[PDB]
Order: sequence, then C-alpha cells, then structure tokens
Amino acid sequence: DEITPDLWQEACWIVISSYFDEKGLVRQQLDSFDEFIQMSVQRIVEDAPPIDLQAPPRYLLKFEQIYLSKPTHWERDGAPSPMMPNEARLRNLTYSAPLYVDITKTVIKEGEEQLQTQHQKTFIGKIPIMLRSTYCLLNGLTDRDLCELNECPLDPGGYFIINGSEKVLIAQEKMATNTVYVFAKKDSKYAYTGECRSCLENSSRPTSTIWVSMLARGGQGAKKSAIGQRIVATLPYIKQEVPIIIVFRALGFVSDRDILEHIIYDFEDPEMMEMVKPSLDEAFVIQEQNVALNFIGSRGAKPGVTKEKRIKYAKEVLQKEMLPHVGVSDFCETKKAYFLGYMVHRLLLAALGRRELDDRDHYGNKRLDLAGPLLAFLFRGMFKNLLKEVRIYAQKFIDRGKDFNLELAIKTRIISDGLKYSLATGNWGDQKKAHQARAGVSQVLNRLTFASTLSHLRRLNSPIGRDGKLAKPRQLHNTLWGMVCPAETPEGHAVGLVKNLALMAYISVGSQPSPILEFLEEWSMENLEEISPAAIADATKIFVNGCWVGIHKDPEQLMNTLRKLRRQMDIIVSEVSMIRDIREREIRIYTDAGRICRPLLIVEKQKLLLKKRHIDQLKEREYNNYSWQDLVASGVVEYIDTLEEETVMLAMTPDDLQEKEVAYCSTYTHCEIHPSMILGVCASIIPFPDHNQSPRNTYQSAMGKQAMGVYITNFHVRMDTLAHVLYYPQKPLVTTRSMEYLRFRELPAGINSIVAIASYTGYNQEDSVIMNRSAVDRGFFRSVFYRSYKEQESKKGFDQEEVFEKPTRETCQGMRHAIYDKLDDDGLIAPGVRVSGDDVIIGKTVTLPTKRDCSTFLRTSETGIVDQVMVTLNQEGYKFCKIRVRSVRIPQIGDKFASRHGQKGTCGIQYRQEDMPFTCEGITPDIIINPHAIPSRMTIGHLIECLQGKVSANKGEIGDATPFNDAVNVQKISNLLSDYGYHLRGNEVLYNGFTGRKITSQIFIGPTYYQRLKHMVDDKIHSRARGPIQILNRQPMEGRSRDGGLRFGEMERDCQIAHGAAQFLRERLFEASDPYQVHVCNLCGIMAIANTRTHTYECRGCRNKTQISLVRMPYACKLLFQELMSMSIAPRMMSV
Amino acid sequence: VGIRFCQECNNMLYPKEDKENRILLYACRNCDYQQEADNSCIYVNKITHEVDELTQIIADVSQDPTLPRTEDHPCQKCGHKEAVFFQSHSARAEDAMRLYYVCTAPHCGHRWTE
Amino acid sequence: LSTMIGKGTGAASFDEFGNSKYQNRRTMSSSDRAMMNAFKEITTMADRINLPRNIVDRTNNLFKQVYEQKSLKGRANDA
Amino acid sequence: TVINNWLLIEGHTIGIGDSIADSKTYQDIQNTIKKAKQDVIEVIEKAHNNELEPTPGNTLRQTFENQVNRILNDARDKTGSSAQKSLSEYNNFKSMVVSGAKGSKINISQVIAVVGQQNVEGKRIPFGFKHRTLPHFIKDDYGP
Amino acid sequence: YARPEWMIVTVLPVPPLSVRPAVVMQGSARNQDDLTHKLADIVKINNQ
Amino acid sequence: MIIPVRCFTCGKIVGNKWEAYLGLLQAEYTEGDALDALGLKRYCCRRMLLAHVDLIEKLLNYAP
Ligand SMILES: [Zn+2]
Ligand SMILES: [Zn+2]
Ligand SMILES: [Zn+2]
Ligand SMILES: [Zn+2]
Repeated sequence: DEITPDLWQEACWIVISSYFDEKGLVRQQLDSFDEFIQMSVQRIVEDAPPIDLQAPPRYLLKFEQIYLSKPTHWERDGAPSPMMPNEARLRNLTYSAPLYVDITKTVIKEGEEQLQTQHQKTFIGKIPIMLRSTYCLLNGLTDRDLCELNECPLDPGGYFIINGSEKVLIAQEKMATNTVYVFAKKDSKYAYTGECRSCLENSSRPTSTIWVSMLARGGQGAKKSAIGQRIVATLPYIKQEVPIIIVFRALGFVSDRDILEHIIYDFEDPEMMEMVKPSLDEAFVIQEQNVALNFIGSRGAKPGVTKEKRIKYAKEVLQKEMLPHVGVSDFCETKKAYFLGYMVHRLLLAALGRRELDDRDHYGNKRLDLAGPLLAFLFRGMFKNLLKEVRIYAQKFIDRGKDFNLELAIKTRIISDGLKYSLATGNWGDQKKAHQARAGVSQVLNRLTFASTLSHLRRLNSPIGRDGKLAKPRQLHNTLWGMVCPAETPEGHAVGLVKNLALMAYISVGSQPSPILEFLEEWSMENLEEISPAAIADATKIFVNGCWVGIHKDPEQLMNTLRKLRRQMDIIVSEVSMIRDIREREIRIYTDAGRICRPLLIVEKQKLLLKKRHIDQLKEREYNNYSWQDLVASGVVEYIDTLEEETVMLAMTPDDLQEKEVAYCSTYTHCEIHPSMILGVCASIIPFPDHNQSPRNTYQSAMGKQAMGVYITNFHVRMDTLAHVLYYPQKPLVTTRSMEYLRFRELPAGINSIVAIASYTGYNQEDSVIMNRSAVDRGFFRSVFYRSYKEQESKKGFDQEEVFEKPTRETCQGMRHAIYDKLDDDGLIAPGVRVSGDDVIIGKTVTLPTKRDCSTFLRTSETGIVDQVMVTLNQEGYKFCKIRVRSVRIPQIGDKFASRHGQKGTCGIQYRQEDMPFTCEGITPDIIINPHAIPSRMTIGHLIECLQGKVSANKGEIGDATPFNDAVNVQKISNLLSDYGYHLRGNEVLYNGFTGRKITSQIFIGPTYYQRLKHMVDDKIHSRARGPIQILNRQPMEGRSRDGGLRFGEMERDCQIAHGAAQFLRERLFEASDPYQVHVCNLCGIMAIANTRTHTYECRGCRNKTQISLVRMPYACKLLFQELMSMSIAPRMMSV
Repeated sequence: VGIRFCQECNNMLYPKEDKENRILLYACRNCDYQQEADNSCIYVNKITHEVDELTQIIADVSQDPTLPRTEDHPCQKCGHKEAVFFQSHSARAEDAMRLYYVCTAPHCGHRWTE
Repeated sequence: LSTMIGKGTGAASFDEFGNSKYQNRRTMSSSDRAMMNAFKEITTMADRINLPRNIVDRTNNLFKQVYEQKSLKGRANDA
Repeated sequence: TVINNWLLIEGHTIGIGDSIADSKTYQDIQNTIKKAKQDVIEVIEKAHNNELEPTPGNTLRQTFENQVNRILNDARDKTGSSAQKSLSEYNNFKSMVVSGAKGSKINISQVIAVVGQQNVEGKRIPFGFKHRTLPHFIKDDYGP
Repeated sequence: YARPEWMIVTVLPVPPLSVRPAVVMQGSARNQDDLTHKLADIVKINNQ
Repeated sequence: MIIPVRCFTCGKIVGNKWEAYLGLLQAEYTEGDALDALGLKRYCCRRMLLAHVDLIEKLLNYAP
C-alpha cells in the first residue's frame, strides 16, 4: 500500500539488506573480471585478423572459440590436478586457469584444392583467476563446502594469488573517453582547449586524443588583434598544430558555408559567426581537399618523400588516427566532420561564455578501470604477440617449403608470463617497456584486518601522480556523494588521491550499445548522415557512448520512453546512463564500463514506487525467491551514475522531504535508500560519525585498517608474513546498521572497554592512555603476532646447490654468533621450540665454488615459539619450507590504542586494579584517557558512544549509532541511563585507588569500543652502537631489521650549528658515522698510494714519496672526491 | 553585421567598395563574384554586449525537475500560475543574480524577467 | 654485461630524418647468443607439457655442459 | 608533581553533561539561527529582485556573498556567545579553555551551538553539480 | 689547474672498485655497478 | 575466539556462563533478562557476554 514514516526505518534497511545479500561488497571486482573472461577474451581473439601466410601455398589461421578450464596445477610427474586457493598460498603457486582456443587451418596449394583442419582446444597459455569468480573453484560452493577446503566463507574473494601472493587490482581513475571537454589554461598560449580522448569500441588500439584550441589574445598586432583569436587542432602524429579549417578541407568540405554548417547550426546567430572568421582567414590559402591533405601530411610522423605519399599518409591519419571512436572506415568523413564541428561548436560556446567550462574533478567525466578493462588491455598485446610469433614461426617453415606444426608455433609463455608478471609486480604494461608502465595498479592484499581487507578491495586510485602536488584533485568534490567515501582517505602525500567506494556504490561493467542504437533508429530519431545541417538547431543531439548518432525533435518523449525501458529492463540494462541536457539540447547515453553508479529509489508524483508489499516480499527474502534484482525489475529502484545525478532531483528521506510542508521542491525524481550509505567500509564502523569533526572520521578510517582482531576465520591454515590475532575480539556494544553487512560481528577488531575520561596521574596526558594492569593480566587486548619465514633450496649452476641441513662451524665457511642447536637433522627447526633473537630457524648451506652459510636468522626483537613448519614444493618444483613463529603480545607501555573516533593513544602506564580509581560498585576503568583529548578534537560521538554503551550494557541491547538517525538523541540516551540507577549524563563518583577518597569531580565513565593497533613499541624500539656499515659509503646500515643507524639529516646538522656544538656535530657527522684516513700528496692535493705494511707512500704523478700528509676525513668525502675525479675534476686537498 | 556567401562557390563574402560607383559591395575572394551591399554596416562590436538573456533561454527548461517552481509569478501570456525561475549563469556578464521566469504550461514557452 | 640505449625523447635524439641516431647494437657473443636461444627453446618446450622450473634449470645446466664440451657441435642445438 | 598529586583529589573529566546547554539556551540558539535564515533569504530576494546595490570595489556576486557571509558569521558568533554564557563554573569545557590547556571558545560553540559555515578555498561550498552543490538542492540555491 | 683542451675527454678515468662495488645478494652472484656496466660499453666501443 | 574466563574489569568468572547464556536466549529470554538470570549485575560483566563473539565454533568447522 504505502510505507508510513513509523515503518520507514525498518523498511529501508530491509532494502539495503537485500542489496548486500545479493551484490556483496566486492561485486565490482568480480563482475569486471567475469566480463573480461566471458566477453573480452573471446572478443579479442575473434577481433584478431586471420593470419595469412604466402611464401605458392597459402596458409590461413583463424581462432574460433576460447575454452577455459578450472585452475589446474601440474605435479612434477606431469599429472594435472585442481589447484585449491589454499594450496597456491602455501606452495607459492599462481592461481591460473589453462586457456585453450579452437584454431582452423586452411591451406591453398594453387591446385584448386582447399584443405581445412581445425585444432580444437589449442592451449595458448594460462589466465590468473580472480578468487570466488564465476570461473573460480570456490564459485557456487556453499559455506560448508568452503570450510572443507580450508577457505573462509566470509572471504569476499576478488583478488588474485600470484606465486602465493594475494594481489588486488586497484581501480584506476581516468578521464572518460570519447567525450568533448573544454578547459581554459591561464598560462598556456591557448585561451581555451577542447579535447576528446577517442577510443575504439571494445578498447582496441589505445586511446587517441585530439585537441581543439583557441589561441590566446596575448599576441599583439595590427592583423592579429583585428581578426581576433584563431582555432587550431592538434591531431595525433602531427608535430605542429593544424588550423581547424584545414582539417575540414582535408575531410572533403571546402566551401565556407559547408564548413560553417557543421560548426554553426544557426547562422542567425552573429556572435558565433564572428568567432570563426579569423580561422577562415588562416586557411584561406588552402581551398582544395588534396591541398589540405598534403599540408597535414607535411607535418606527418615521418617526412613525405613525395606529395602522393604525403596525401596518402594524411588521409590515413584522418581516416583512423583522428576521432577513431567516431569511425575508422573510409566513409566516416561526414560523421567526423560533424563531431569535429561539434568540438569547435563546444569551444565557441566556452569562448562566448554560453557554456560553462568542463570540470576535471567532476566524476561524470571520469572512469574507473577495473580488473576486467585492465586485464583486457594486457591480453590484447599478449595475443597480438602470440600471433606475431606464430606468423614468424610459420614464415620460417613455409619459406623452406615444409608445412608447419601449429602447436609448435604457439608460445604459451607469452600470455601466461605476461599476465603473471603484470599482476606479480604491479608494473602495468610490458617488462621491457616499464618506463611507461603504470605502477601500483596491483598491490598485495592487506590482511591486517577484515575491514582493511574489504577496504583494499574497494580502493580507488586517482590518475594524478603521488609525487605531484595539486589541491584540486585532492579536494572532496561534490560529485563524490553516494559514490565514494567522503572520510576514508590516506593522510600524507596521498590525501584525496586514493579513495574508497561508497557502501552501495557500483561500477558499471559495460555492455554493447547496439540494442540502444537499433531502438533509436526504430524510434523517431533522424540519422546524422541523412539530415541537413539546418535541422540541427531545433533538434537535440543524441550521443551514445560519446558518439553523435543523430538528432531528435521530441526529446521529452524519447527520455520517458528510454527511462521506461530501463526500469522495465526491456532493451536498456540497469547500468545504462541516460542524460538529457535540456539547456544544451543534448541527450547523452552511456553504456561503457568504469561508470560509478548507486541504486536510488524512484519517486513519482512525490510518492515512492516502493510500497509495503515490496517490503513484505523482501522480509521473506528466503524461501520466496524475492531478491534485490526484483526491485530493479519492478522499476521501484534504479542505478544512477554521476552524470545522470546532475539531472536528478533527489530526496534525502521520504518521511520528511516527500511529505507536504513549506513549498521547497514539489518535483522529486529519486530518494536515498539511506543517507548513511555515503560512507565506505571503514567509515561505516564509526559510531555517531555525524557528531565528530570530519578530520577525526578520516583518522579513524585509517586507524580501523590497523586494528587487530581476526582478519579471517581460517587464519590458522594460512601462513602469512605478518598476522595479528586478538584473543578476545568483541562486537561493539554500540554498533551501526551498516556493520551487519561488513561482517564486523563475525570478525570484530576491538574490545568494549570501561573507559574513564579523567586526569588521574598525568600518565595519560598528550594522547597517552592509562591501562588496567589487572585487566591486561586477564587477556584484555592480549594479541598474537604471527610471522612466517619462507626459505627455498634451489640448485642452479654447474656445481652450485642449496640444501637444508645443520651447518657445522667447521664444514661451512660462513657463520654467525647465533645458535644453530635448535635446528633438526633436516636443517629445519621443530614446531613448539622457543626461539629468541639471533636464533637459526632454517639451516641453509650453499656449496662453495667448502660451503657458505645462508641460514635464516630469527628477527632479533622477535621472541616467540615455532608454530608451524610446512615443507612442500614451490611453483618452481624446489623443496619449499615455511615456518610460522608465534609470539604473544601482552599490551605494554607505548602500545597504540584508539577509539572509533580518531582518538589514538599509546599506553602511558599500567596500574593494578587496586591502584585504579573505582566506583561505589567496585568497577575500575579498563582505560583512562585525558579529558584534554576531547575539546580540541571535538569527538562528541566518542562521548555519545560511551553514554550509549553504558545504556547498552545495562539494558542488554546492542546500541545503534547510525549517523543520521533522529530516533536516537543524547537526551533520549540520557533518559534511558537514568532508569538504571546512573547519572543521566554518564558521570559517576570515583574513589582514588591510592587513598580511597572520593574524587571531587565526578568522572565520565562508560563502555567504549577501543582497538589495539598494529604499532607495538617492541616492534619499533631500536638501538645502534657500532653496528655494521654499508659497502658503498662505509656508513651505518639502514633499517631497524638491519641494525642500521639513525639518520643525522641536514636539519639535525643545521640544529647543532645553531647550538654551536661544533665537536658534537663533528662526532655525529665524522666520528660516529665513517671515520676514515687518507694519504695526500703535499705538492698535489690528490690522494697518494699508502703501503702501511711496507711504510712506503708514493704519489704516482709527482714522482715524490717523502712529503705525504695523512688526512682524517669522512669516507663519504673520499668517495665524493674519487667520484668527482671520475668526472675529470681535480679536488686538490691542500694542507697549506 | 550580417554574413553572406556567394551563390557561385558558397564561400564567405567580404565587403569591398568600388571607386567608380562609391557603393559598398560584397566580393568573394576565390570566386571574383560581387554583390550589392544593403546593410551598409561592415560589423558591429558590442563591448557591453547586453544581449537579452530571454532569447538565450530555452522553453524546454520548464521540464527540468531540479529547477525551482513558483506559483506567485503567473504567466503574462496564458496566465498559468506555476512558473520556473532561474539565474542566467552566463559568463561575460560580470554580474548575474536576477531571476528569469519560464512558463511551465506545455506549448506555452513564454519567458520574462521580473 | 651490457646496457641497452633507451628510446629517444627530444628532437636532438632523432636524426635529421626521423630515425634515431642512437640505435642499440647486437654486441652479444655468437656462443652466448646460441646458448641464449637454446634456453629460450628449452623453456618453450617445458611449458608445452607444464614441466616445473627446476627441471628446466637442470636442462639448462645440461645444455651448457654439452654446449661447452662441444662433442655434439655437429648436431642441431634444438635436438 | 605538586598539582598533579592534588589533581588526584580534585580530579578533572569531560563528558556529555558538559556538552549540554539549558533549554533556554537552545531556544536562544535556535531563534538566532532562524533569524539568520530569514536574513539570508531577505538578501537573496534583494539580489533576485535586483534591489542589491553592489558595494564599491566589489561585484554584485561579491557583494551578495559578503552580506550572506556577514549574516551567517554574525549568527555563529551570537550563537557561540549564547552557549558560552550558559556554561556553569563546573563546566569542564570552560575549565580547559579558561586555563588555556586545550580548546577555544569556538570549539565550545561548535560542540554546543552550531558548527558553522563550511568553506572551500575561502568560499562557500561550490556548485560542483550544475548550479547546485548536491542533487538534493534545487538549482540556484544560495541558501545557507 | 685548468686548460681548455683538458675539457676534451682524451683518456677516460676509471673509478676505483670502491666507487663501483659489486653487491652480493641471492647467492654468490656478483651484481656489478651501473658505472661498471657503463664502463663495459665504453671499453667495447673504443676497442671496436 | 572463546568466552573469556574472567571479566576483564572485576575478574568475575564468566567462562561458565556462555552456554547457559545461549540456552537462556534459546528460551526466548531477552539479552538483559538472560544476563540478569546469570547474576551478571555489573555492566562490566554484562559487557563480557553481551558483546562476546564465539568464533571458536567457526574454527571447529575446519578439519584439524
Ligand atoms: Zn702529488
Ligand atoms: Zn565564390
Ligand atoms: Zn504561459
Ligand atoms: Zn565484571
């Protein structure tokens, strides 16, 4: 019937519950990969031209179908077997599926006889498989089945296992292609610049960009000033800018009227006509298409020997290299002329001020490249290489007159290794061409926390380089609403550049625009090639994926028809964006991938199409087959992208904005399912985030990624390099509705703690924390640190090999002061053996060309117990051993602890229960935080959570801290607390533990959810006292793990200079780093040869050995002078 | 101010004077065609360029759901109470805060400024 | 051990007519060049039947000894 | 050392109760905001009706923003001052501000009265969307 | 101290090994320095 | 993973109440009522059970 406001809160979260029950949280990752395997791989193979050999017999090869099998592993004996994801992680294998293709070989022998043979399912390489994808072994497995495979059901997948490393492809943000964007450069010579990054359908040969720019008026001249500003075009493969009018002439439009007809659609407008006049004068000399073509060819990529070549080359560039998305055929000149004129027309509007300049920060102008589009780009090159070598291999055999074996022509390494390398290293492209390769695309999945794992799978990477600095890209653009978390973003050089998807935000996987184009032709849309230029003025331009297809004289009806079709899912899929620019008389239809969209409730006549019946059907989501997709089919909820959002009049809530009230907006098109969905995975776990200062919310987002807990249920089976496990994780007493979908209850990353905000002994000042020693003794925030050491014995060389054994101090050459007794006869320590610093866990010896020692030494700080010792064969077939060392981390002084409100703090001191202050009931706070942390930070949500937590614990009900919930108020929480015999404001009378006297001020105390952060003092404490030095500089090593020395940087050097401490500055920079001695000739300041054993010092060059001076200088200074000498310089140290 | 193209090769026609007749003429460069000039004004440059925004407004804007609608400004032509108002937001004006009203009644794209 | 010249960036890097004046030169020894090709062939054969890398490493070692011993110099390297 | 050990007796905390204000204070803050809403609306009407005369040295757009910002800034100051007066001598927010240990009067006002105007690059939230800040607002919405 | 002709490289100085030391990592396989790698190209071309 | 033996705040034994707490909830008891039935009066103890997550049950699913 209709959802009343009293039931709306339940109704909307039922809708949200269904969405996640179906979509999950890594849908964009899985859907993108599914599209790539299912469609892109086949499309790329099909789109490949048949290979033709002629050198006489003629051989043709065509790749018909693509076949993919389950991820398979081959044992050293050659027996295939299914590769479970856990096995790959343990044995450092790559989770890849064999790839097979049907190839048809037809040979023409000039005897009028054709022989055709098909090589069915020809192996052509292996494709890494995204976990839990349609082609993954875990696909379609019930939670029970996953447990039987040692796989966590809560694991969302969406990542690749390359050599056992879980790799996640970060969504790469880029400007939308095929779209005309006009920007103004204040400093550049061009007043305005209209660019369009045109790319082929299905992402063929990479994007080609064309710039149409208007020259700035800065140039002063009698002729330049009078004419005004001229427009030039920067075509690809052309060194110099080409006047725009020349390009139109090269296209086949010579008369000014014809050219102006494609640029100016209404000659009745005189202002626009005057703008193009200077451009016409510039190209007045060229009055023929061939002359225009020759002119362009003159600036071609390579010089043209003759005019005919120049014209041919110029036609080649225009035909395909210019506006390829518009067309790549020889009959597309008219289509490109219209689009090129539109670009000019768009530029004129910007110059005339009639149209606002495009915003680069607008994400309607942005696309996110997911694994699918990412992988497809790689596969196109690898497949082209595969065919290139196939042609090369076949050419050699056909040239000799012998037929060629098709199987032997295929090099499977091309695809198998190329895909693996890009994911393995993250360098995007080719290993040889790493200079232009995009880096950071692939990252090792973060397993610190489940929320951290989830966040890494929903991360977004901005195109701007991290090294470069620019506020605008780092700013929180308005278009980020509902698409990207406004709070989750790293602090430092990456602020505003690395982003995370909003909770319901979805990225379009893309589809073919053919059904839409066919419907448009069927509808009363006039084709661009059939209309006259005069008719464009009144009609509205129709753009499909950035291609101007035609015009329509009834835009309103067409949009309604298009909207009806998409809501009914008849011809238009859900992820298709239909944008009508009423002012600009343009309808833009987008169907490509990378478009960010979120589901929104449809509103008609100020009424939600979502009624009580839909809620009731959803309530029985199971045993009813009613799911979220039914809501989309029902047409009550639809996905809206950023571009379409501009044209959408949206209601924050139906309970208030739809209801009759003071007339503000009587025409609402959509409504939020819930305003809290604008937050991401990490921002969604903040309680009362609408009561905290925004920077705090961001800080918690980062902190939550570092909170200990249970990052995964099957952590025991896993052998990760680092892993932190909390003994007693607790679900927050005060939670948020979104937390149900993050599985935070299933994998909590904190403990609800009795926190008192008081100044007790000054040991919690300045973001420091006082912890309860007795509580810690009971396992409070106690955690495990798991560290895995992997060692491989490999034999490579004529007589060099590595083995696992106990290296005897006499037998082996290399040795250290560590202890080798723990090692077993097989060179591997046993599980359950206590191990401390300077202990050998793996005994590895390499034969000397008797044998050197390459044994693995346990981390000096680490002191744990060998947990697991796994031995197997790695992906290379060599003996492979992984050893897990378990160390228990009891919270100490200095260990970082944070709330869910950005209030991080190390443990300043630990007091026993008797020493801690207590209430009348004997309750002592587990943690005490300084009151001074609250005022400046204004983390009011922290106080509310403490108050709500007190009610939750006493009432026995988990508190709700959904940000925008009018049903929850501090007064409401305070009133509830009064019912339980406590001060309504959460204050209690506390007694000094040392004296037992009542504290004059009553202390704000209550349960608060804190989290132990990965940063532990014992992992950071480092001391150096005459440690090892590096070979190049002979200075203290670098890194805590290397016992390196702290850097005494320039600022420290500068500081001591102000101090005037010359000797200490000398100590730090000379004595404590690299004291060195050199012998220098007195005649020449060059270093002399010194033989202390023979007591002979000579200067080769001065023929003297009697007057040599010993100089005490830093070794680096010696290296500098020596390095300078390498550049022919002569730094002559003179002692006189 | 107007723009003309020669009927011969449809190229831009530029002004030119004939000393013998002392009458303004429009002559095509690449064509040698000539035409009698009737406007007598080569061009007009509008520094202030106070172009009536009402002309630039499109009647279809009434279909925009995001534009505000007011019933206190009835259409002067058809009398329809409901009307949609908005600001120019056109560059080069150097100042724009006045509202431009468009009648919401279909088939009546009347536009006015209060 | 050798270094490969990178791709040109500015106009100075390119000759008077397009082609880069600085071009990589094949300085690899004939013995090494053949040996390099043999290892490439060895890997190609192994992948066809999914042989582990350790076997490939053993195969590469075997060829080096055979190639250096030069008793099979008359036979094709692929064989 | 001396006052730290004395603090063990007197003590010092901060909680929700210190963040609350008298219902009379809330009404004063609400009334001040409501008056500010009308004042901005009145200025908007003047600009819409071309009844706003630009201040010398500033454009019409600049004059409109200056008046709007001045009105809202004054409202924030008035609301902040009202909240400060309501605070008692026992208030812990006031305790840490008068001592200068942490916080400022602005922090107290934001926690109690109003957070205030949000500015980007020194200006109000820009029309990131077409002539509007967010899809939930009508176009040309210059309201606070 | 500086003749203009000396600015023309007639004899190229070879840095000491300490300036261009090879680093041992992943077994007894020396990894030569960039300068060492470059010196090979210089030695090869001039010899050629 | 498993219910803590003692309440972190006061040290009250709570490791013998999880099964009883689960049984009470199975008996339609409200969480507050079940905690009261178990004698957990201080909200520090009620926190121990009210927020406990028994992940050990999931761990038992995996074969040893
Ligand atoms: Zn000398
Ligand atoms: Zn003509
Ligand atoms: Zn009307
Ligand atoms: Zn207790």
